[PDB]
Amino acid sequence: ASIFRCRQCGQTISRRDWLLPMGGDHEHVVFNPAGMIFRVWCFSLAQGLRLIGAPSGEFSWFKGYDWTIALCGQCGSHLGWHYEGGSQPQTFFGLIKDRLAEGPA
Ligand SMILES: Nc1ccc(C(=O)N[C@H]2CCC(=O)NC2=O)c(Cl)c1
Ligand SMILES: [Zn+2]
Repeated sequence: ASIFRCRQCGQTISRRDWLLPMGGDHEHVVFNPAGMIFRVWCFSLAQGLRLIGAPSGEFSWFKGYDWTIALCGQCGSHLGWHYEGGSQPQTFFGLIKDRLAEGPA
């Protein structure tokens, strides 16, 4: 149970080793303005994504950070967001836990 893949297509996305405790915990339960609730896991690093659009600070769950939508680069499924423009760390990923599949190397 080391590697996280895209649940839809199996694209390699991230590792458990790259979990990042932002503000005390790697898991944050959040809701967007459309009322959708997400369990978001924070990662220092990710791969196999495609970041779409320019960064936006509107409705950012993480103070000091602007967000870009992160799609699965393979199948185009929305996996979360990339965060940038902040400090300690400058950038990180917030990925939707239930859209990932955990398994071995
Ligand atoms: N009409 C919509 C529908 C959904 C959204 C959304 O998911 N927004 C996220 C972006 C990442 C974040 O940190 N906070 C959010 O709220 C937005 Cl901004 C407008
Ligand atoms: Zn995928």
